[PDB]
Amino acid sequence: MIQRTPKIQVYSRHPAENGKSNFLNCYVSGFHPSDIEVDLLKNGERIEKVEHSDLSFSKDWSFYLLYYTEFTPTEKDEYACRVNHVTLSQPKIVKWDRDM
Amino acid sequence: LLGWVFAQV
Amino acid sequence: GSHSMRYFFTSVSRPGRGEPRFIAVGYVDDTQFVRFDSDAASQRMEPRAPWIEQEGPEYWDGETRKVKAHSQTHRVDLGTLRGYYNQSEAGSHTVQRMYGCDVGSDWRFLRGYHQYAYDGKDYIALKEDLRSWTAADMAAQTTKHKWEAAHVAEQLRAYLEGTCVEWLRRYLENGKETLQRTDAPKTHMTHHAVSDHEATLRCWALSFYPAEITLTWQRDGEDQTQDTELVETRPAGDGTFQKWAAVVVPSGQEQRYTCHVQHEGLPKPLTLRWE
Repeated sequence: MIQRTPKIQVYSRHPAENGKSNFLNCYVSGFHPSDIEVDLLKNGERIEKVEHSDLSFSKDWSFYLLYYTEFTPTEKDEYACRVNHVTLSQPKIVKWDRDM
Repeated sequence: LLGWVFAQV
Repeated sequence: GSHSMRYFFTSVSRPGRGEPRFIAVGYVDDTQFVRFDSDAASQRMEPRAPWIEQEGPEYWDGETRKVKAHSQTHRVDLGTLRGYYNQSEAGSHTVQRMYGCDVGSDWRFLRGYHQYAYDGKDYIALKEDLRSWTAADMAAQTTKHKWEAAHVAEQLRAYLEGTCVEWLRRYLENGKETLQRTDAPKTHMTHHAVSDHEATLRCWALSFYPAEITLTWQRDGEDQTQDTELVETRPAGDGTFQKWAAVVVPSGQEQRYTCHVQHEGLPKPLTLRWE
């Protein structure tokens, strides 16, 4: 079989602004096969209220999906994406960087 | 509108 | 501009743990408007853009019936591909189908396609004439020779060069505020001290449609790709897309660099420079 590991991008819908509600997004792409395991973390605990786009794929048959949740960012709080996939030895944790 | 040509490998 | 409609189908076998997970999504340009999930309770074909809701129940009835056809077809092709390749019931594989059509600025036919992959590898594809077939290998040959003898490309060509084009247009008129808007990238630059001697410039495109953008870095007018870092074009989830390029620069040399932005909602390219 061919195996491809996700590329990961953690980012908010809008330029983040402490005390304003936003959306935290986790864009996984370039992966194969389709089965994949994605979580949004706040200060390390899993966020439950978390939806996703429908599985679709690119010009080279690799998959891509968006997980997002509403969130109101702050100075203090900390956000990441857990992504596990057959091609990973242990699950990848990319921390959110508002890119400021 | 989805296509309608069902033909198989 | 140009436009396209494109249906993507994904079927995944759970050998003896139910029947294959089948997922279908339709897209006009870079807006998804329909989906179907085998494990969904609805077992309907389902709207994911407002404009499509306004179509009546026979459009919904028939789309459900057809997409359940693609499912059973995928559901058989897995069992057949196991044979051809002599694989073992003890293993989950994947089949993917992709087909659509593009229309020009005039919305005349431009080009159609009908791709097909096994386990993330190209299997068979309608060539561009839509009157022949490209095989990935010898299994495909056999399939192509079943599809030659049953006149499949002619049947496909009738869909893509006709009905794909007539419905894409229809959709384009009905979603005119969504599909026929050119939302121009809203740009800015940012600056981080990486080390003593050096700093990162990041050049942002945000809130643009469609996804297609080119974000280009220059140094004294000459395109610099070395010592950059491009992210892939991602969605914000409100049907607007995003993107940034960055460079590591020597400290003080930052006046010299310029990021350059081309998108179809920009009447002329944008330049940004630091300071």
